[PDB]
Amino acid sequence: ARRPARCYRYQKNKPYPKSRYNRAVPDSKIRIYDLGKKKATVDEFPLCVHLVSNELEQLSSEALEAARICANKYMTTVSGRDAFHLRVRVHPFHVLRINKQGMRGAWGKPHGLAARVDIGQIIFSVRTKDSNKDVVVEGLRRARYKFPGQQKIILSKKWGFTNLDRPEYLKKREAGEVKDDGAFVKFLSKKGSLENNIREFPEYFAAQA
Amino acid sequence: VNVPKTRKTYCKGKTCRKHTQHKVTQYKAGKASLFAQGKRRYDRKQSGFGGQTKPVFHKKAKTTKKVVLRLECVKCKTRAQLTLKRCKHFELGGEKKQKGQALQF
Amino acid sequence: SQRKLQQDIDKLLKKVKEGIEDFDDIYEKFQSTDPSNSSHREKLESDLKREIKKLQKHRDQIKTWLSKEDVKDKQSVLMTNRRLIENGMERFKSVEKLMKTKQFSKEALTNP
Amino acid sequence: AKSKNHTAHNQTRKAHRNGIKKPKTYKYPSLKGVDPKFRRNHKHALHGTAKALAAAKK
Amino acid sequence: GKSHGYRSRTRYMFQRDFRKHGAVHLSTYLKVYKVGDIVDIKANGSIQKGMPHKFYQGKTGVVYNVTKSSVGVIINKMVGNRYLEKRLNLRVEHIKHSKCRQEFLERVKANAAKRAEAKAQGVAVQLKRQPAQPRESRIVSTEGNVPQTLAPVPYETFI
RNA sequence: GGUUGCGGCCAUAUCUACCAGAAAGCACCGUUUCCCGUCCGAUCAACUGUAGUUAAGCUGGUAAGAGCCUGACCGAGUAGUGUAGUGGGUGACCAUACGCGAAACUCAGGUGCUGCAAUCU
RNA sequence: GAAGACAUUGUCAGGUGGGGAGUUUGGCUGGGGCGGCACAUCUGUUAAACGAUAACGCAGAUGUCCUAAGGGGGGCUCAUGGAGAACAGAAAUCUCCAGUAGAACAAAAGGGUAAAAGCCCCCUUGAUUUUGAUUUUCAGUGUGAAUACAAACCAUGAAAGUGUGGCCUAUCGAUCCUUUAGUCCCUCGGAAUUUGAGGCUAGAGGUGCCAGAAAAGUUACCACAGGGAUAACUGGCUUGUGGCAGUCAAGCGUUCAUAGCGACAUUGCUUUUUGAUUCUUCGAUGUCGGCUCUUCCUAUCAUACCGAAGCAGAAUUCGGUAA
RNA sequence: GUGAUUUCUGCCCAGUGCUCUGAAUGUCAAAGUGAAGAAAUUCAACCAAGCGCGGGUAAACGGCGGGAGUAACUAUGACU
RNA sequence: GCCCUGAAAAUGGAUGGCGCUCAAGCGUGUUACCUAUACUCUACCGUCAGGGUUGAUAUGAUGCCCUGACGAGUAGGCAGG
RNA sequence: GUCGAAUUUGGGUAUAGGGGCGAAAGACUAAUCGAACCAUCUAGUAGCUGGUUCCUGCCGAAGUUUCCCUCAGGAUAGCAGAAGCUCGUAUCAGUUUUAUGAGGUAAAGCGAAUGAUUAGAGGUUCCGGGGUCGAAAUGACCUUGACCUAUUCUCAAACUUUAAAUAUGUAAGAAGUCCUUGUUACUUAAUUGAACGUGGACAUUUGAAUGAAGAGCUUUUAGUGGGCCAUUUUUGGUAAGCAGAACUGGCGAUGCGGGAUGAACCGAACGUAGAGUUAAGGUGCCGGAAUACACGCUCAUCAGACACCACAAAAGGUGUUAG
RNA sequence: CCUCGCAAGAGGUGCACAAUCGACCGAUCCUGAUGUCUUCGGAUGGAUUUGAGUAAGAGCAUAGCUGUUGGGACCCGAAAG
RNA sequence: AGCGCCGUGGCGCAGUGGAAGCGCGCAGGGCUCAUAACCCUGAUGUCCUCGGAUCGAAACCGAGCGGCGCUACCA
Ligand SMILES: C[NH+](C)c1cc(NC(=O)CNC(C)(C)C)c(O)c2c1C[C@H]1C[C@H]3[C@H]([NH+](C)C)C(O)=C(C(N)=O)C(=O)[C@@]3(O)C(O)=C1C2=O
Ligand SMILES: C[NH+](C)c1cc(NC(=O)CNC(C)(C)C)c(O)c2c1C[C@H]1C[C@H]3[C@H]([NH+](C)C)C(O)=C(C(N)=O)C(=O)[C@@]3(O)C(O)=C1C2=O
Ligand SMILES: C[NH+](C)c1cc(NC(=O)CNC(C)(C)C)c(O)c2c1C[C@H]1C[C@H]3[C@H]([NH+](C)C)C(O)=C(C(N)=O)C(=O)[C@@]3(O)C(O)=C1C2=O
Ligand SMILES: C[NH+](C)c1cc(NC(=O)CNC(C)(C)C)c(O)c2c1C[C@H]1C[C@H]3[C@H]([NH+](C)C)C(O)=C(C(N)=O)C(=O)[C@@]3(O)C(O)=C1C2=O
Ligand SMILES: [Mg+2]
Ligand SMILES: [Mg+2]
Ligand SMILES: [Mg+2]
Ligand SMILES: [Mg+2]
Ligand SMILES: [Mg+2]
Ligand SMILES: [Mg+2]
Ligand SMILES: [Mg+2]
Ligand SMILES: [Mg+2]
Ligand SMILES: [Mg+2]
Ligand SMILES: [Mg+2]
Ligand SMILES: [Mg+2]
Ligand SMILES: [Mg+2]
Ligand SMILES: [Mg+2]
Ligand SMILES: [Mg+2]
Ligand SMILES: [Mg+2]
Ligand SMILES: [Mg+2]
Ligand SMILES: [Mg+2]
Ligand SMILES: [Mg+2]
Ligand SMILES: [Mg+2]
Ligand SMILES: [Mg+2]
Ligand SMILES: [Mg+2]
Ligand SMILES: [Mg+2]
Ligand SMILES: [Mg+2]
Ligand SMILES: [Mg+2]
Ligand SMILES: [Mg+2]
Ligand SMILES: [Mg+2]
Ligand SMILES: [Mg+2]
Ligand SMILES: [Mg+2]
Ligand SMILES: [Mg+2]
Ligand SMILES: [Mg+2]
Ligand SMILES: [Mg+2]
Ligand SMILES: [Mg+2]
Ligand SMILES: [Mg+2]
Ligand SMILES: [Mg+2]
Ligand SMILES: [Mg+2]
Ligand SMILES: [Mg+2]
Ligand SMILES: [Mg+2]
Ligand SMILES: [Mg+2]
Ligand SMILES: [Mg+2]
Ligand SMILES: [Mg+2]
Ligand SMILES: [Mg+2]
Ligand SMILES: [Mg+2]
Ligand SMILES: [Mg+2]
Ligand SMILES: [Mg+2]
Ligand SMILES: [Mg+2]
Ligand SMILES: [Mg+2]
Ligand SMILES: [Mg+2]
Ligand SMILES: [Mg+2]
Ligand SMILES: [Mg+2]
Ligand SMILES: [Mg+2]
Ligand SMILES: [Mg+2]
Ligand SMILES: [Mg+2]
Ligand SMILES: [Mg+2]
Ligand SMILES: [Mg+2]
Ligand SMILES: [Mg+2]
Ligand SMILES: [Mg+2]
Ligand SMILES: [Mg+2]
Ligand SMILES: [Mg+2]
Ligand SMILES: [Mg+2]
Ligand SMILES: [Mg+2]
Ligand SMILES: [Mg+2]
Ligand SMILES: [Mg+2]
Ligand SMILES: [Mg+2]
Ligand SMILES: [Zn+2]
Repeated sequence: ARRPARCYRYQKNKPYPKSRYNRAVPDSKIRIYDLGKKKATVDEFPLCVHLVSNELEQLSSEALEAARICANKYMTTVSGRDAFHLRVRVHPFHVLRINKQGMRGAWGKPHGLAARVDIGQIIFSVRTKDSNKDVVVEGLRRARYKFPGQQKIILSKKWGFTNLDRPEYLKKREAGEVKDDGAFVKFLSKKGSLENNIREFPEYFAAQA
Repeated sequence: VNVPKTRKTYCKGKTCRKHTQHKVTQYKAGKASLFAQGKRRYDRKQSGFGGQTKPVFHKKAKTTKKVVLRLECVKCKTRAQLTLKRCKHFELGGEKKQKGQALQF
Repeated sequence: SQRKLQQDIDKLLKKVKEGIEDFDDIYEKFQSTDPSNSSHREKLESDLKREIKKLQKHRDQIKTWLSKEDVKDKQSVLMTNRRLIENGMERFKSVEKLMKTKQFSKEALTNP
Repeated sequence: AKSKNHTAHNQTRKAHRNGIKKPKTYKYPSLKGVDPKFRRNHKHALHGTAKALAAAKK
Repeated sequence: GKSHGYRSRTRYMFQRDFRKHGAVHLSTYLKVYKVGDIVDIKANGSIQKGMPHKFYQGKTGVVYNVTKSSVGVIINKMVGNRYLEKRLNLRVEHIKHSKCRQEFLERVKANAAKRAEAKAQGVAVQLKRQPAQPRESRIVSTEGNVPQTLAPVPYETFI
């Protein structure tokens, strides 16, 4: 057993997901996808760090869980559990097949589950404070070893996971059109109703600081 | 399938070329008489030495026969044939199905 | 082969018919037991139970035949022997229940 | 002894070596499949206009 | 195992358009087709009687026969090394006119007009269409428009 | 221009919440002998236009409304793609040349038009 | 002497009769066999946005069922959710509101359908007759299925209209033979009448290997024509599997990731494993093991020289140049 | 058929054969008999043997169980 | 970017070989040169097409002459020898 | 091994081919035996193997469709040749444009429907399971599950609002347009329309571009009906010089120059010669042609050296160079 | 081909042939006149029907290439019966 | 690996669309000095699990779990 990712590496087949035509597939081994202080705010975590791909390939659900475990262990041993929020941004939806006389009836049974990653696609995202840039970089360097192919750390200059580069987001915050939700934020748009906009963003519609 | 004993269809008779009452029965094949030319030819060919000389059918595949109704128009006493499809069960003038009675299990 | 299949058909057909004959003979001797011979009643129960169990095995074979085996001609006679076996089954069930029922059991005290 | 099942190779080359040229339309296409009602009238009207043209020509 | 039915591989072909289900309208019921006209065949899935085959979907032909509720359309189809003429009996829901044909009629009316005044005053008929001819010499004004200089941008990653 | 009858395109026409509606017209409305239909004159049928009411329907307007529609040099000439190379790269794939070219997104605007006839302060 | 119109014999008829005779013992196929039907068909996908398109490709279905589940007309709106009403509760019946279909339409699947194509009610038999034309499969042959008319006769509706079976896409069958219906027509040939028979027009009885032979095995006693179109050796491509080697480092090692190891992953090499394939060879390449003998490779067991150790010595372990 | 001597050759006739009976109140050819017909012919009844029914036969061909629980340690299972 | 470690197979061995190190290697650019049965021009052979020429003397009108284009070839077809 | 017998043997005699004879091996029956030998039927049949005899010229394929007890074969259509025939009189394009259609792939989307799926937030329980305050209460507090609302992360060959590029249908007129009035048994309430017409009008271009090498038509017949490779799209498989499709081009059927070598790659297709110029590829020598020029990089104690193509990766290196 | 015209072109006639609408003959399905052995005759007029037909004949015979079939069938070749 | 069968009370087994039983065990009473045997009674089930068709099943149709049996041949 345990055929290599070198023979399940490239994207050769069409996406073959779990559906009503394909049942009795084994479960993925990755079950948790967000990690660290996942209830924190983008207020608390300004800097984003992205592990991105350079190859059009397939990532095993095993490679995802192993990279997540090693990265997690490194950041908790160094910087503690609450200093980061790590989210894996690929979900294994590909049922890989195994054949297991001759080539007659060669259509194979389900064997796995894979994340088809494109060039320039986020694999790992870590949001953290400005002082933990080093430790999140070396944790994602450990992640780059359990993951096949070539990957890059890009210092994402978006405030947290969201959008909206840091001066733009600072301007939005000091304008007051940003409301703190659970692990995310809500934005004021100039297209909704006046009454519900009033009752959901009082600070923009007041003379507050 | 259920078919009524009576039916108003077209009549080919010259005295009435319109729709008229027909009584419905089922076509049953004839007696297969001994003096048909094919039967006489078969008897002469099978007589003698040489065994069976014509093929006899063995690889039966279908279970159903198409039903064909002999309609007799009741004024000019004339007959016609109407073919209905492969049905396992066939009744002439059975009880009508009823819309909405209590089922009786 | 279809010839071998139809041979096994005809064999089980004949076995079912002779089983039905001797089951009916045991049934009529049961109904004419003279029920003071309760031991003879119980003996005839056990004998027709054995015969109806043999008919159970034959009927299950008929089930498998009509389900998967491509009988291809004789579904009529297979179904008729199935129906004969099942009416024998219900006769055995009625007789068997009749002597099972205890005279002061709660079912007989509820409804005669 | 398996062999090749189906292929459309070389077929367009054969067809265009002896091309698809035209269905060769004519004036007065065939009246096959046109309505018998008003086909009978077309017969009668052509008879009438031929008779009228001959009578006017004398 | 393998199927070639009358409506095989016609799923999205005979689907209705989004928010265009229901009854088909009285414009396409009240349009009139006369013998010899040019029509486009696009099947309507709601009317199952008189549907064309999937081959004739989106196909332009000449109507040659008109009857109670349908019209007969002549279509040339390529089989083998020759075109064959096919006579389809199609309902007016599946039959639609040809805007190219109507534009040819407005063009021939315009051409007959243009030759009429061209003959009336006696010069410059010039009826036939000409393709897009090369552009001619022009003068552009720098007054109010000084050419602003452009440079290629550096490589900045946005993610 | 409002309204009614018949419509064409079938949301710019729909949906939600309020507000207004002179005149006329629709509408709600009043009644069960007759034709007729229902468990029920509620629907339907018939009769009256009388006893009344714009409360609803309907029409119109409002809403940083939802939806829908139109446009943008907004995204984006991006994704994708036809053709070409003894181009690059171990490969996966990626640039370049001649061409075509989106969708989502964002922003701005709009919220039925119209035909035949009749009628109306 | 016995037997006697019985045996015997002759001709027909029924039975028995592998003792013998003659013949047959499907096809596709990652070799054949076993398995399966991809053999006649239907749906979605493969299929690369006209059409066509393969594999023992994927997910399924067919050999039926229906006098209504066909045809016409009228009325109504479904699944579900919420709020209520004695017994009555999660679910019995009744009422209202919301409800673009989230229901139903015989079945597989895909389309289609809302004053309907659904549900209920009324009336019916057009699921009728005569042959033609057209579409799909396609050779533009047949079969099957379908479309639009024409000439009748009808059904329904106030009518416009609709109706030549099932809302649409599957649900099926030549010659010869038999049989039925019609014409009661033609012929039985020296001339008639009546039975009988043969014809003509339209059906049915069936070939599922579904363009349609009447059909069991075995050969280790075998034969012939051939085949590398096709297997069992080697060789060749590939390396799943086998074997070998890296990288990462959670941990083990008292303490300490890396003395020695090393999980979870991940990258390779090899052709000494077994497969996969079928390119060469079936007018033959002698086919297992052993003996015998030579050479080569290194991925080093020993020996030479070294480095490291949780190497005090001894013993041992890891590694290097080295065949 | 088995294969000197010695010692033995168990159970099964349901199946396949073989063999007995004889009218089962079955099937049953030709010839013959009766009826209808104008006749060819058709329909009846009768209908031998054999199949069928009913016995016997295995030194004829041949065949000759499965699952549970159970004894003062465990195991096993005389036993159920 | 290049180079190096990773990087181990069995006859002796192959950037084709010799050899090459500010290359005769790699990346790029500029010219010059070499060379095909390809292209241009000419001649000749054949085929095809279009055409001219019964006038007297001398011969063949299926003949003579002009113009242009073309020429690969298995299975196979036809033609002239 | 046996050697006094179930012994060995001579001669005579008997048994003959579906027969004999067999202490049984399918043994033997004149070197022949799982059915002898001889002659004839017989030149038996073969969809199978091999061979098939002079030259030159011109043209020049197919390995595909459908059916077949069809899969080593035929028929049929297709490709090809020959004979031509009717005209050279406005015809057609493996092409583009303009105009108008059609499509549901690539992409995209999921705070759009279906299905999958990550994470919190706010709520709702006359109505989930726990505990606490509780006698309980249409009581209260907290915990955990669901249901709703607004968000978030990622997806779909058999999901989709949207939606390309490339391919694809039609039209671009004389068989056309306009005016007037003739026919009809069709149609209309109706000289109303429909179809076909008569007689006039219309042109400079007769209604986009480009090219035509003649255009159209018929008959008959050969061979073929094993294919294979390359780019791109693509299915099964770990992959394959694997199996199976789509479009195009090639090999087969084809030499020549280059890739040292090679059926397919690059260039270019071929009468016999001469001259010139080039393609692809090259110019140290083999080897024709610059040990040319210019800017750099690399020193390898296994350098590297040119597409198909005859391989190398992850991970590293104060080696060096530039950022 | 004819007429006009210098020609361009205008008209007339137009064989073969091609397309189409008709007419006639046979079959099928109708309609059913004068009439009459009162059961025979089938006039006339039709029909999305059908024929391998008519519509101022083209065939017959011979020879040749090619092709088909049957014969040993291009030549050689079985195991068999 | 394929094919086929089986799965129901504590154990061994039946069971067809109107729907759960047999025998032995188990429980209560009786008889007996007592225990068996015998007599009179009673109770006993996620019908292997999950989903679907049906107005409804354990049964019909599908997915898995578990246990058996047959085949795996020519070299
Ligand atoms: C008088 N009976 C007893 C008889 C006797 C003899 N033979 C003798 O006389 C000699 N036998 C003795 C000495 C008495 C033992 C007989 O020989 C006969 C018969 C009877 C017939 C019966 C026939 C009859 N048929 C006409 C239907 C019948 O019932 C059967 C039958 N199916 O059983 C017959 O076979 C029958 O035809 C027949 O064969 C008889 C005799 O031969
Ligand atoms: C015992 N014998 C007397 C006999 C009696 C009867 N009759 C009866 O049993 C009648 N009794 C009843 C009531 C039916 C039970 C019989 O019926 C018979 C027979 C015996 C045979 C005679 C046979 C005989 N054969 C052997 C030559 C004969 O003459 C004929 C014949 N040529 O007709 C037979 O066929 C015979 O075999 C025969 O049928 C007999 C009986 O059946
Ligand atoms: C210009 N000429 C050479 C010509 C050419 C063509 N066709 C072409 O264009 C050539 N076709 C190619 C492009 C080569 C395929 C042509 O098609 C024609 C004609 C000529 C005309 C002459 C017509 C004329 N009238 C009626 C205008 C005439 O005098 C007669 C007559 N009365 O007999 C004709 O014959 C005429 O009608 C005619 O036939 C011509 C053409 O068809
Ligand atoms: C498009 N041009 C090339 C053309 C085409 C066709 N033919 C067709 O299109 C045929 N139609 C089909 C496609 C068959 C349905 C044509 O038939 C014609 C013509 C051209 C005209 C020219 C006319 C012109 N007149 C008006 C003065 C002219 O110059 C002469 C002349 N005097 O020589 C003509 O020949 C002319 O009158 C004419 O006859 C033409 C055509 O017939
Ligand atoms: Mg005989
Ligand atoms: Mg083939
Ligand atoms: Mg196939
Ligand atoms: Mg569409
Ligand atoms: Mg229909
Ligand atoms: Mg035999
Ligand atoms: Mg085979
Ligand atoms: Mg397509
Ligand atoms: Mg219906
Ligand atoms: Mg309705
Ligand atoms: Mg057909
Ligand atoms: Mg009709
Ligand atoms: Mg007959
Ligand atoms: Mg038939
Ligand atoms: Mg067939
Ligand atoms: Mg044999
Ligand atoms: Mg053998
Ligand atoms: Mg063998
Ligand atoms: Mg032997
Ligand atoms: Mg081979
Ligand atoms: Mg092998
Ligand atoms: Mg390996
Ligand atoms: Mg391995
Ligand atoms: Mg091989
Ligand atoms: Mg060999
Ligand atoms: Mg040899
Ligand atoms: Mg040899
Ligand atoms: Mg070494
Ligand atoms: Mg014995
Ligand atoms: Mg026995
Ligand atoms: Mg016996
Ligand atoms: Mg008899
Ligand atoms: Mg007897
Ligand atoms: Mg290296
Ligand atoms: Mg060199
Ligand atoms: Mg250089
Ligand atoms: Mg010439
Ligand atoms: Mg002697
Ligand atoms: Mg011998
Ligand atoms: Mg056949
Ligand atoms: Mg061969
Ligand atoms: Mg002309
Ligand atoms: Mg177009
Ligand atoms: Mg599609
Ligand atoms: Mg996509
Ligand atoms: Mg989109
Ligand atoms: Mg979604
Ligand atoms: Mg002209
Ligand atoms: Mg041919
Ligand atoms: Mg052929
Ligand atoms: Mg060849
Ligand atoms: Mg070449
Ligand atoms: Mg190229
Ligand atoms: Mg030269
Ligand atoms: Mg030189
Ligand atoms: Mg590297
Ligand atoms: Mg470096
Ligand atoms: Mg010969
Ligand atoms: Mg011959
Ligand atoms: Mg011979
Ligand atoms: Mg023979
Ligand atoms: Mg007790
Ligand atoms: Mg006791
Ligand atoms: Zn009648």
